[PDB]
Amino acid sequence: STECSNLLLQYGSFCTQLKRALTGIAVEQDKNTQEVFAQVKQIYKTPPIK
Amino acid sequence: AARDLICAQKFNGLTVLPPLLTDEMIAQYTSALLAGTITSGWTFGAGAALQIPFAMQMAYRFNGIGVTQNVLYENQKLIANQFNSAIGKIQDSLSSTAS
Amino acid sequence: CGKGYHLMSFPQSAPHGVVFLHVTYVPAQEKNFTTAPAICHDGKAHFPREGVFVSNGTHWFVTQRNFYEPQIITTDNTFVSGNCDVVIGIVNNTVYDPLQPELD
Amino acid sequence: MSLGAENSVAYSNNSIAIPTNFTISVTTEILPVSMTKTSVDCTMYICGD
Ligand SMILES: *[C@@H]1O[C@H](CO)[C@@H](O[C@@H]2O[C@H](CO)[C@@H](O)[C@H](O)[C@H]2NC(C)=O)[C@H](O)[C@H]1NC(C)=O
Ligand SMILES: *[C@@H]1O[C@H](CO)[C@@H](O[C@@H]2O[C@H](CO)[C@@H](O)[C@H](O)[C@H]2NC(C)=O)[C@H](O)[C@H]1NC(C)=O
Ligand SMILES: *[C@@H]1O[C@H](CO)[C@@H](O)[C@H](O)[C@H]1NC(C)=O
Ligand SMILES: *[C@@H]1O[C@H](CO)[C@@H](O)[C@H](O)[C@H]1NC(C)=O
Ligand SMILES: *[C@@H]1O[C@H](CO)[C@@H](O)[C@H](O)[C@H]1NC(C)=O
Repeated sequence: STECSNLLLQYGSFCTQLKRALTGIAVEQDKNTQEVFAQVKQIYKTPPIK
Repeated sequence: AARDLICAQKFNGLTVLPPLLTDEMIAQYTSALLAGTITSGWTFGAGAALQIPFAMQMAYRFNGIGVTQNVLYENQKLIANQFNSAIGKIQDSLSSTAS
Repeated sequence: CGKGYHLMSFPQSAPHGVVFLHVTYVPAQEKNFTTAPAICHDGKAHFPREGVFVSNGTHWFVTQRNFYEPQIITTDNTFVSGNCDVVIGIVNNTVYDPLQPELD
Repeated sequence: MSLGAENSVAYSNNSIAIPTNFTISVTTEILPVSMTKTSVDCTMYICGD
């Protein structure tokens, strides 16, 4: 709705900071997974003898 | 005719982004950590992977907890059987209880 | 505190924070050796007191784990527990006794 | 993306690897401690005299 957007443009930068907070959370989740699991420098593998 | 809640979430402007690391890469990281721990001990966590037999690695662990390594070397089959029984019990408890 | 075996750390101030300089120890140059869990000598199982048994192909030595410094296997760096019928992978070698040249 | 190089540890039940040299390494770790302390006057912000 164009009228709703035109009245929403008068409320300032609430949308931009909400988007910034959600983007920070989304980047932080990948940072958490990388800092938990990617702790080894080389992909080791087991010899075929067991 | 069966509408979905995810369809209403998308049509109202709510989206879920996929993660950067797929589950296959997480499984590869887990397998690399397991292979390093089994084939080298704690040596891969401080530098290059120094290989060692697993019985001597368990003797290192036994000396770490305060027990002489001849306790391990004279009870190796019993410790191996106890570990296999505990891993099978972990399997059965995951297969039975869902909480 | 760092990657490797930790030795020291030093603090430095920073704008709105702190910086730690971690001094650690890293093993460098690897070499393959033939190892055994224990040594059967005169029907007695000898275990290393602190270290491992290594072999360069012909002779057997006892070494600390984090650095290669081989020593002659004596009775002052090994201990005796049981016979050599229980341990899997035990090898046959001699164990030097320092009292034998003192008596002779 | 690549997770890293592929390595295979030469595992055996009578083979060991023992280092013969060493390296003394100094690394850096940066940690935040405090942030900026701010103060807000409501009457000056919302109204302004
Ligand atoms: C394994 O180590 C032993 C002990 O150092 C070596 O035996 C010595 O070999 C040198 C040759 O460079 C001789 O001069 C010495 O007389 C030997 N010592 C004794 C007590 O016999 C042995 O050669 C090494 N083997 C390998 C394959 O490196
Ligand atoms: C252990 O490593 C050090 C350096 O990491 C080696 O020292 C070097 O040796 C070469 C050959 O003599 C010299 O050209 C360099 O100038 C030395 N560097 C330093 C910083 O002293 C040392 O030789 C190695 N030791 C062993 C037994 O391998
Ligand atoms: C030890 O033996 C393995 C067997 O293939 C070899 O790949 C390796 O280069 C040798 N040396 C060291 C220092 O690991
Ligand atoms: C060690 O010596 C005993 C006899 O003293 C012998 O029966 C045994 O087979 C030897 N061990 C090996 C690995 O050859
Ligand atoms: C050592 O490893 C080999 C090959 O993996 C295996 O056949 C053997 O049973 C193991 N144990 C001994 C004591 O040689």
